[PDB]
Amino acid sequence: TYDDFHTIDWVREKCKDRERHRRINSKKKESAWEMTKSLYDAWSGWLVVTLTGLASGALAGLIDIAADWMTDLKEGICLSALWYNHEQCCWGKCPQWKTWAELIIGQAEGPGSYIMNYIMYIFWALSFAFLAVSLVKVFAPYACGSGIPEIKTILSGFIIRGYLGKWTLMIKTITLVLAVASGLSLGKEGPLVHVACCCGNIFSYLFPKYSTNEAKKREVLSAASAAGVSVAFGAPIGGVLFSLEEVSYYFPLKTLWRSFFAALVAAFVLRSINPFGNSRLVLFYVEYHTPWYLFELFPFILLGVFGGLWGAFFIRANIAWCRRRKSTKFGKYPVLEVIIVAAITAVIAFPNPYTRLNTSELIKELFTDCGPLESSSLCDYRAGVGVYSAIWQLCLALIFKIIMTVFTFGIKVPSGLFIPSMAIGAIAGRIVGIAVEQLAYYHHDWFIFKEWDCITPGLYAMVGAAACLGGVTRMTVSLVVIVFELTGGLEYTVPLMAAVMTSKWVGDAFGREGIYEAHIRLNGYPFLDAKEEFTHTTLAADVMRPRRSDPPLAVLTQDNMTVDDIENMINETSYNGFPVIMSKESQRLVGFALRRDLTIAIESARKVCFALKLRSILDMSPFTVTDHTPMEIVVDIFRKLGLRQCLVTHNGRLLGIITKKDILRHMA
Amino acid sequence: TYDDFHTIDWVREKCKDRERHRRINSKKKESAWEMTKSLYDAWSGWLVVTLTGLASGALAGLIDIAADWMTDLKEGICLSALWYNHEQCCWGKCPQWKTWAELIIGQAEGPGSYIMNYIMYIFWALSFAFLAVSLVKVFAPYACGSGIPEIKTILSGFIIRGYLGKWTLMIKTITLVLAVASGLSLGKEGPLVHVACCCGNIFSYLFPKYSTNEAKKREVLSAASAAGVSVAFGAPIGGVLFSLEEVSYYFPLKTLWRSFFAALVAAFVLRSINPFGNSRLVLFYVEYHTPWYLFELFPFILLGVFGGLWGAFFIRANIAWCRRRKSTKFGKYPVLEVIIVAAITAVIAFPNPYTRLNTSELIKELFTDCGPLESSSLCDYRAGVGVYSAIWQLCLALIFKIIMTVFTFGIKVPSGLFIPSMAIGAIAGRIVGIAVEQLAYYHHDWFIFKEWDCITPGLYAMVGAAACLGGVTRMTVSLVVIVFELTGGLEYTVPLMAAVMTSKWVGDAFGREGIYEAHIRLNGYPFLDAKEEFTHTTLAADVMRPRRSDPPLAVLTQDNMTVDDIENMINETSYNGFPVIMSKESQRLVGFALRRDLTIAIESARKVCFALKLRSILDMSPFTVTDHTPMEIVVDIFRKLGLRQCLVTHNGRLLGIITKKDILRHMA
Ligand SMILES: Nc1ncnc2c1ncn2[C@@H]1O[C@H](COP(=O)(O)OP(=O)(O)OP(=O)(O)O)[C@@H](O)[C@H]1O
Ligand SMILES: Nc1ncnc2c1ncn2[C@@H]1O[C@H](COP(=O)(O)OP(=O)(O)OP(=O)(O)O)[C@@H](O)[C@H]1O
Repeated sequence: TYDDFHTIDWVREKCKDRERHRRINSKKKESAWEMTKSLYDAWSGWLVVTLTGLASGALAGLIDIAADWMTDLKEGICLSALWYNHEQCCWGKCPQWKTWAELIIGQAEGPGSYIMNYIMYIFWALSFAFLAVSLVKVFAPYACGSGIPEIKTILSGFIIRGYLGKWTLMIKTITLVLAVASGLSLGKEGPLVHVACCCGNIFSYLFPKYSTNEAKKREVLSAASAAGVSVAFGAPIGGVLFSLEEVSYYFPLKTLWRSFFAALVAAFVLRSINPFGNSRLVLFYVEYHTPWYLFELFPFILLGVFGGLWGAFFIRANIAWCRRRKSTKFGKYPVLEVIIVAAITAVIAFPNPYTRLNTSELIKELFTDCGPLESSSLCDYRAGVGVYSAIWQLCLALIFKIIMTVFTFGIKVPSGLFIPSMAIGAIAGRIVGIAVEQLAYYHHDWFIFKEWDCITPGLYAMVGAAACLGGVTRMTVSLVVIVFELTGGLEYTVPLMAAVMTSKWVGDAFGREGIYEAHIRLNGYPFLDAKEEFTHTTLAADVMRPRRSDPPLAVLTQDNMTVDDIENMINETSYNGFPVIMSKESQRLVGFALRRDLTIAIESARKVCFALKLRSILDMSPFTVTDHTPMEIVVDIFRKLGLRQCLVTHNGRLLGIITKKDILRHMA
Repeated sequence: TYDDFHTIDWVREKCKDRERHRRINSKKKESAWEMTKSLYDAWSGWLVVTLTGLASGALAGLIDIAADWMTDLKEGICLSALWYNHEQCCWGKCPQWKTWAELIIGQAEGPGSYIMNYIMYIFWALSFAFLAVSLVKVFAPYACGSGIPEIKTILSGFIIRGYLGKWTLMIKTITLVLAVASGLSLGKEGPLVHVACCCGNIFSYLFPKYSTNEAKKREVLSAASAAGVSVAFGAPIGGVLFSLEEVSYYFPLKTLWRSFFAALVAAFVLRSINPFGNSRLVLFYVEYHTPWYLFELFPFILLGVFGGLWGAFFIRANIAWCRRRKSTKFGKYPVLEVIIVAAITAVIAFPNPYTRLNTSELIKELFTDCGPLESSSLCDYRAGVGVYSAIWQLCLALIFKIIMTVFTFGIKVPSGLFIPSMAIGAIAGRIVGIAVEQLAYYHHDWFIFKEWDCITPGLYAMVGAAACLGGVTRMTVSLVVIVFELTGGLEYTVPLMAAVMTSKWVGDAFGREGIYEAHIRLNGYPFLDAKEEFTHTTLAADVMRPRRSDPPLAVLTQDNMTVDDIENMINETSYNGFPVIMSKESQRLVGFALRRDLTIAIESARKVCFALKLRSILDMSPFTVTDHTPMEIVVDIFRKLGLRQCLVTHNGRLLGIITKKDILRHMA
């Protein structure tokens, strides 16, 4: 096994899995019942991903229901059935629903009612934020943040012991509902990836092939991330591609098939479980089957620019804020900071209706194209002063969400960035769509409008959402698939692709890192990035760190050592492994002895010749590299193979050692 | 560079690319114009993929137009404008169109007219098949087959010198139009991947960063395969995922973005260029926005079974036929075999209207749901004898396509398998859909129909197409994305996922290889597979082949050798590389000397000390592995890193060499 905060050596896990397969095949021939058991062991992967999908579907549904209920609880309660949210009672004047101004002051409208509603909205936002931050701080500090930056590192081979446990799962679910209902600039769509990975890790223990294997566990977590995205956006294929591109790290075509199955199971559960018949794939779905004209692809591209100019700004601003908190008085007061952020968000969001709306419903509104019956300020046409006032409201919502999400992403409560960035993009896209429609029917004499309503601002809102989401995240295929799986509009894919590449390029013009890589670099997690390349001209001899300043390379001789000597080496040295060599002078790589395996073997024996025997645990095949090998090659070895150590050699004479951590330290 | 039919060592190419980048950066600081040139060199990749997308769009459009024209030429000609196909003149009784019975016999209907149409259809099928096979045999033998099995090997690092040249491109385009119009059981959708790769390879030469680099060329070919799929199915994301899953081999997240851009460019070209306003994304598009009920997912799964039972049968039957041809008299007569196949297909396909229809229009018909105005035999409702007769016709078409595609895939003309397998699946799905609809409105009293027309056979045809396509190809995410990008129905995704997984599982029950892998094993191409694992328990010492029966390991000493000695080694030995060592006794790995580089350097010098100097070409960093390393590890090294040789060592004493070909020979 592995110690806390320690990396996973992928090759050793793969080898162990191979011996397990060999032993299972040996037991298989024993009896027909053993053949059935071997078949069950084979199905284990499908069963674990199936359970993960069912759990992710159930938990996403429960979180949606609870979050909607407690979000609407900020404006009032239902008298008929208290367990119904605003919409659930509207269709179930709206006499049933009663606001807090109605319950306390007794009069629905008037300055008194507005002030009472303002005060009660702020109070409930503070209460939900307080409960979320307090529960996270007390019972599970790992439940804060979206969590994707850390599952990226966990799928890279890193280990965070309690990160995907039961306590983190429970507290993240509860505190995510609370934070969503608190009115903070965040969403649960991102955090459902963490919740799905929690379910996957929890269910891995039910199976032996995945309980004791960290590589199989990583594969199950990749499938679980796919399921989490699938259930968050109703985007099975989009979730598969998100796990392909964002979170998971290796894909030997088996993780792809099992992510396919896990996303399928999650999507099927989400379809079967429709407690109130909400056909909307998620609360911010909007159907689309209208066509678009080539000229429209010009403004779409510009939306990408905004996204690239927002993402780029966000990664430059939020990452600068989170540093200050981490290195100032602010970082000493999690609860107080969440309280102040929630209070300010409530105070400055209650006035403007768009900011008052919970972000998912705001994105639903911005995506939905105007209908003749609708007369909301968003689709309020004579045009006249009303349209300009609506555009001004949308601009204010844009500015407010930008500023607040900058200050609100990293706070210590479950906080997503898919929905705030998506809403910023949708506000941008809707403003642009309204502007283009005004231009269209005011200047219809121009050839572009003369030859080809003519334009749907909902499509522009979709494209702006994709633009900002790709600018901040830097996701291309997963993001587009997620967007048209979310919205169902598989007729606007080319516009989405144009916006997403434009946003990614404009974002990369200011720095190639996304928000999930910048909250890995900022947190100093040990993540070896594939995008980054060892541009430095260096040799493996430099990076390897048995340096002249360092002590002698800790090693073990094959037969000279005694039990007491190796036990002393275990206790007095923190190293997790030792190169087992022929002799202190021969320095011939005989194998690699793991500190945990050595300790366990010695303890079991008490409760030395590597040729107390210790050949059972000896790693006869340690990966080696020439001392003159260029370092970039070693970086590629580590990245493609996912090794933990590579024992450099010099003309066959053991020269030292390199570890993933050594490369990561050097690359800083 | 590399010799014909020789593999690509990915690490050496990657390193060379690094030195090219370093030199470009050095030149960059020279002047601002050099900064502009460096920026152009960076854009080179986007420009090459853009050109590839434009070319693929243009060529796919031209091939569609020409193939439709020549296919309809089998039934007659248009008098108004001879350059119009049947449909182009129907909307442009249909007096304009005149069949060959009309032109020759002068009678539209009657036994004489029917016999004359029979004879002329057969004659034109023979003529087109003859021209296709003859042109391929004479001018470009590489234009035969779908070609995907070979681009799979080319993207793996193999080299086939003329395979993606200009002659292969031209002849494949022409002979693909001819084969499509010949009425053979095939399609052009698959071969457009080969055509797109041809365009990508052709355009790579316009850029130096991609002309002289085989790894960059492979990346451009991955993007080109994405573009080819995108333009073949109108499925840009589907093409990106097809290149992810089927053809291309490595994805350092840059090939993903450039495949994204190439698919975007191809899709945009296909959208812009609509010469006759055919909104159908391809001639066999069908819109879908209706819902499906959970019970319908039961028959869908069964369709997958059929697909898995067809794919499985096909890989068992066709691969058995192609072997016989390759090892019997049949393989000596390409032209005669194509003639006989075309004649039999025409003779047995003219009677049944569904087989008479070109497969793309047949799939369009099977996908299209019945409309009240339509009264075709496919949607001929009173029900009565007509429905049973239509089902019988569909069964006959199913049997005929199965049998013929088995005998018709491998013949020496451009032959795809996406469309024949898709049509078999669509016939199966339509038969099942009609059966289920009859069951639905005859037995409406059952609770499944009582609670929830009620069923669309077009959706069942979609699902059956996906079932058979995944059974034969064994593609999961790419196939589903292609299907709902092709049809636009991003509301039936879960049924497609379920049918595709069922088909893949049932197919794997009879053998895990698809059709593009069984035509690599059958052709004996040097393809190292990720799905396959070295289940054999063996050590690298066994696989390495400087065996006791083999001669001494050809090696070079660093300084002792003279120019004449190394030239003699070059001429008398066919090896492409030599381990350069310290001495014939020291056997210390100093580096690796490539035969081509050695020959070129010696020739240039005439027109030795590796410490005529030859340190410029010496590979100071040859990948090495311990002689006791398990062979599974070495296989993983080769597969993940894509090396060509791994110089095994024994306690630092050079022990031998292993090559990709050595591993492939052993795995046989
Ligand atoms: N057996 C060893 N002999 C000498 N130096 C070693 C040995 N093992 C590791 N080192 C050095 O110690 C540092 C890393 O030691 P260690 O193996 O404990 O890894 P780590 O970076 O703490 O990570 P992990 O927790 O994954 O093991 C690096 O400087 C490495 O060069
Ligand atoms: N320098 C060498 N000394 C001894 N045996 C060698 C040497 N190079 C290759 N071999 C052996 O010769 C066979 C392969 O030789 P070679 O290097 O020509 O490769 P190949 O399989 O023909 O492929 P490629 O065309 O890609 O080089 C294998 O048996 C390999 O063990």
